[PDB]
Amino acid sequence: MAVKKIAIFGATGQTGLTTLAQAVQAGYEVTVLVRDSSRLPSEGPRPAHVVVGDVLQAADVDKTVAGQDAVIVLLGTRNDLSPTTVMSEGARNIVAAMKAHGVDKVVACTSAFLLWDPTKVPPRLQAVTDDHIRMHKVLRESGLKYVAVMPPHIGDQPLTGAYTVTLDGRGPSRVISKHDLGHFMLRCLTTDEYDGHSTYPSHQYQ
Amino acid sequence: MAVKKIAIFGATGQTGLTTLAQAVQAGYEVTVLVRDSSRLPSEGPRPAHVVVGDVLQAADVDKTVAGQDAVIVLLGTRNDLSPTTVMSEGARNIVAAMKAHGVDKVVACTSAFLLWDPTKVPPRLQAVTDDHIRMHKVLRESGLKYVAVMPPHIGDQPLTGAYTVTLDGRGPSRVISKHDLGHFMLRCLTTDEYDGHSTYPSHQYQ
Ligand SMILES: NC(=O)c1ccc[n+]([C@@H]2O[C@H](COP(=O)([O-])OP(=O)(O)OC[C@H]3O[C@@H](n4cnc5c(N)ncnc54)[C@H](OP(=O)(O)O)[C@@H]3O)[C@@H](O)[C@H]2O)c1
Ligand SMILES: NC(=O)c1ccc[n+]([C@@H]2O[C@H](COP(=O)([O-])OP(=O)(O)OC[C@H]3O[C@@H](n4cnc5c(N)ncnc54)[C@H](OP(=O)(O)O)[C@@H]3O)[C@@H](O)[C@H]2O)c1
Ligand SMILES: Cc1c(Nc2ncccc2C(=O)O)cccc1C(F)(F)F
Ligand SMILES: Cc1c(Nc2ncccc2C(=O)O)cccc1C(F)(F)F
Repeated sequence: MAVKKIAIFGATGQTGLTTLAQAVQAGYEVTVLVRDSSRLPSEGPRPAHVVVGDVLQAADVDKTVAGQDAVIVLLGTRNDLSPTTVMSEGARNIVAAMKAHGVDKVVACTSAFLLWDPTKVPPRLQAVTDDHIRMHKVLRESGLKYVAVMPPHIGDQPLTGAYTVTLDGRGPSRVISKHDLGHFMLRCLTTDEYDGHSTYPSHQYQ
Repeated sequence: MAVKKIAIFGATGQTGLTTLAQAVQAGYEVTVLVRDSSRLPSEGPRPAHVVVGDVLQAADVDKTVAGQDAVIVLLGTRNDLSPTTVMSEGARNIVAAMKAHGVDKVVACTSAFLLWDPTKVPPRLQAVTDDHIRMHKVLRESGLKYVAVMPPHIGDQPLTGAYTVTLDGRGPSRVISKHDLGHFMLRCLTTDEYDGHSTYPSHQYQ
């Protein structure tokens, strides 16, 4: 089940950047889909392959997923306060391409709001949560090996590797470092214990 | 006074009103952003400039921050404990305005709960705290000269100017008077020793 080639979607984001950096240092052959190349830092850890394109364009997604061993999805639309379907339409383009190229493993990040009561969502975050739910459906109904990662507040604490993962629930803390989050994303490429589960990562920092 | 023009956000609120009163008394030229339905009281001290608008509108925050030397943030939700992003989104707008207009100094109020063990946050206060956490992260990673003011319970005790300021930890009492809290927000304008630090003002009133 060895995973060497991965595609990262959302590589230029807050979590994406440290996931990409960790993935490149751990030996992964990384393909990233970016809309603008000047957002990848020109120093240190760089991906092996850059596809310049858009996750809503099925051609770009197919070019990105071709010949991978697994996909990591760290898509976000931080700015959208009103109904939005970019992530879920991106998931559809990813699901379809995974199927046409025979890639069976996807690890995708939504949010811990999908595990807590709906009344916990702040009004201005309801649209992205609604599309998070829509993307979770696309991936769950796809048949693929899909690890759902639903993190709480994403912090800037240093990497620890010591976080807890509670399977289909909510655990001790309400924070995961972006570094620890990307670590867990990459850890999910090395096991099947989270396949078809919802994972909540959190850790007590200092 | 090097600092003489300041914007106060949340000047109509419980701490903001006494902070506005002390700032005018101390000779500051104060600009306030007020929501249309909630103007400052009739008999109260008059600021030098009033912008009517909303902290969620980037245009109104830009109008308020332009031409200022420094910014004080005392936004809140009154006694409304509902999930919100008004403080974090507003801080996002304040951060953008300050960078555009060349304002560096922002003194912003979140809460002592960002210094304490997260397991101790009372569940009734977690939603508002989750936004203080979002707001603090916005301001922390802004790169601006940001004083994180993290008070415990806000009381109605007198202005003393004799409170303790604890750096990057919990202090010796669990209360600060709204008047002392506002005194400290203004004290932070006259010194750079707290820039980049978290600050916990507390006092014993007797
Ligand atoms: N902030 C939190 O505390 C928190 C908590 C729980 C869950 N989450 C969720 O976790 C996920 C990742 O979080 P994050 O903050 O790391 O994301 P982020 O910083 O907002 O980055 C979003 C990524 O998705 C890319 N993207 C957006 N639309 C795209 C499109 N049409 N085509 C290609 N790429 C696109 C972005 O590319 P560009 O650089 O071009 O924009 C970027 O790389 C998000 O969905 C977020 O809602 C966040
Ligand atoms: N024991 C405590 O009370 C305590 C302890 C620790 C920390 N804190 C936190 O300290 C901060 C200040 O506390 P406080 O009691 O002085 O505040 P407050 O009385 O709740 O006042 C909130 C201020 O922010 C304004 N505001 C709210 N939404 C706005 C919007 N969209 N646009 C523009 N202005 C808006 C409000 O204006 P309007 O008049 O229009 O409403 C008001 O002036 C709060 O964030 C609070 O959560 C409180
Ligand atoms: C901030 C955020 C979140 N945040 C959370 N999600 C789950 C649990 C806790 C939180 C939190 O913020 O504490 C979720 C989706 C999108 C967004 C963003 F960046 F777009 F605004
Ligand atoms: C009361 C409150 C607090 N309270 C505290 N915060 C920090 C430390 C101690 C306390 C306390 O009151 O014991 C925090 C945020 C918002 C709110 C409010 F007014 F909106 F309800």
